Amino acid sequence: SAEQVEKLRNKINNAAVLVFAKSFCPYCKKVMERFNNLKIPFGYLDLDLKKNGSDYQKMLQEITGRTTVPQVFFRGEFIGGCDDVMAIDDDTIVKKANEMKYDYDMVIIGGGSGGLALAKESAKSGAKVALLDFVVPTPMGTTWGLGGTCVNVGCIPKKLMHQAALLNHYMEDAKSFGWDVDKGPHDWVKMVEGIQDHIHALNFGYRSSMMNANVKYLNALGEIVDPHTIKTTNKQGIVKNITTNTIIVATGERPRYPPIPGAKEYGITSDDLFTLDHNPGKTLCVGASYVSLECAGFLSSIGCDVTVMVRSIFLRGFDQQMAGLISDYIAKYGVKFVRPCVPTSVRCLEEYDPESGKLAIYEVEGKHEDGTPFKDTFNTVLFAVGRDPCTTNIGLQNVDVKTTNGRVVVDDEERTNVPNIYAIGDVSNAGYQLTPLAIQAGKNLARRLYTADDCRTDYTNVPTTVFTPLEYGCIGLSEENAISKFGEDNIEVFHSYFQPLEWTVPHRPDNTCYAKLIINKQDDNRVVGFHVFGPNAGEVTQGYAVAMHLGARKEDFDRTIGIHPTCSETFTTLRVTKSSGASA
Ligand SMILES: Cc1cc2nc3c(=O)[nH]c(=O)nc-3n(C[C@H](O)[C@H](O)[C@H](O)COP(=O)(O)OP(=O)(O)OC[C@H]3O[C@@H](n4cnc5c(N)ncnc54)[C@H](O)[C@@H]3O)c2cc1C
Ligand SMILES: [Au+]
Repeated sequence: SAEQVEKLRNKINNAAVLVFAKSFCPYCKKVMERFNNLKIPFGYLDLDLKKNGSDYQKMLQEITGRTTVPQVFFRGEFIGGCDDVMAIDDDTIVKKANEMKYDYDMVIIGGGSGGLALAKESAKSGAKVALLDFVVPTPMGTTWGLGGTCVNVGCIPKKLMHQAALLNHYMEDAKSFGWDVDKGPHDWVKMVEGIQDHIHALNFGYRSSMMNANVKYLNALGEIVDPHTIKTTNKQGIVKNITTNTIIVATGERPRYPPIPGAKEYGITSDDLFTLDHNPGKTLCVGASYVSLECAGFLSSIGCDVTVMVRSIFLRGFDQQMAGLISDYIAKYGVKFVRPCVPTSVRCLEEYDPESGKLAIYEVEGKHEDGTPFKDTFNTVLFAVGRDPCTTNIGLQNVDVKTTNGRVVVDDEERTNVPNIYAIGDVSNAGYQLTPLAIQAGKNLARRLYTADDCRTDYTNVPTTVFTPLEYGCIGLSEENAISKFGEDNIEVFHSYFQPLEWTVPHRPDNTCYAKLIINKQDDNRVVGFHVFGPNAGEVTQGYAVAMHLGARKEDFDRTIGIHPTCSETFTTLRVTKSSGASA
């Protein structure tokens, strides 16, 4: 109440056409059917499916002065109950439900994972919405279609290359299983065509979706001029201001290059790798982030001579034991590491020649800490250091939207310091930079803006997985972080090394695959961390995220019967602790 009433007023006004409803109520039917008949796009909320739905009933009477539902609004103007909507003509209602002020209800800057999702979901609940997306090309020249980082230049192409890499070992395994296989060379270009086919079908599918939902896809660069107007600047060079009630920033990030001679003019990044014409050849990856080690990982298994140059430690921010095991493995099966090193120069000794099939060579220099010098020669330098949020150049200075470390600061409804400017997915200072989280952020905001719902998105207990040659999934805290957060005295860690059955016949190292649970003994042996290293870590791990949201404890895993034979059953049977010292 009081504070709550005003929160609902604010949603009603900033919505479009909006019907408060109930399942078992007859009249709400009538109104909605009429709105469908006149192509009037709206967005309902069934108070019956809420359980704080009572508050709403009473809150709405504060606002409108009417007792029952249905209760209709046209962008903040109360239109009335059922008998009120019917007294307005077939022509003049359609007119009334379009009175706008602004060109759009929502303009979305960026058509990535989050933008696209926010966009489709808001149009479903009646908003007139514009989606800006423009891919500023890479220093090298590269560009892609609609869909964002994941679709074009991340998750999708990344996991496909990985699968190509995983098959390499699967074929070596198949001889143990009785198959006579020789297997031949790997043609890089044939892979990249079928990858780039799939990305093109997704480019198309997303463009199609926006079109079928009445989202105006504008292929142009957005920039804020003030809280209700953005400046669009298109492929040609044109300019064109458009107005809007709500602005959503959703511009993602881009690869960071370090500040050294040759970085931009001779290196490449993830943006370029997935669309490369030729074999990358003898390749060097600079950085120990997830992008670097995944890329390194699948290039090596594809045949390439990979070297990874690490500044200090691997996967800063992930559990350092597990990072250890990721690197160790990667290293056992071919990836050469150079550590600690940062590169200092990139210089071009030779040219690439399509006339007539033969790769460029670059001399890279580095300081080997103490330091001896580093100097070696590669065909590809791949910078996989970090990624920078896309917040310079969008006019954030004009509205003074607050930032930190470059990320747009936001509250728990994804809103900035200026109350009609929201930000979602990677640019925000909420959460891990992941696609499903960009998506859900946006799906839920759509429902708050244009159905007046209170559903917020939960940024705790987020699962993640790194697709290294052997995969690492994790939820919750690292061991170090749980330790330092809850105290050494209050955490027990359960662990076990094990072997998938699928590896016993092919004689691949035993006790490499590994599982640990982090336990906060003080809070009823709550699971506060989950870590798995092995094949299909992503699958193994997804389901335990739900159990964690429901507050799983150790006894909750042990009462669960396992599935056999599976890698994931090991979590139902864990006994050895780290404090015991017993071998795992
Ligand atoms: C190599 C790699 C692998 C990854 N793998 C995974 C994975 O396996 N799983 C996972 O969950 N996540 C993964 N991620 C993260 C995931 O890709 C991102 O979390 C997700 O793409 C973010 O979506 P977004 O909508 O916030 O940003 P983006 O998808 O990047 O959306 C931003 C879009 O806006 C455009 N844009 C920027 N500025 C403007 C402007 N001013 N006007 C108009 N348009 C603009 C950009 O060109 C881009 O198309 C990976 C990322 C990388 C780099
Ligand atoms: Au396993």
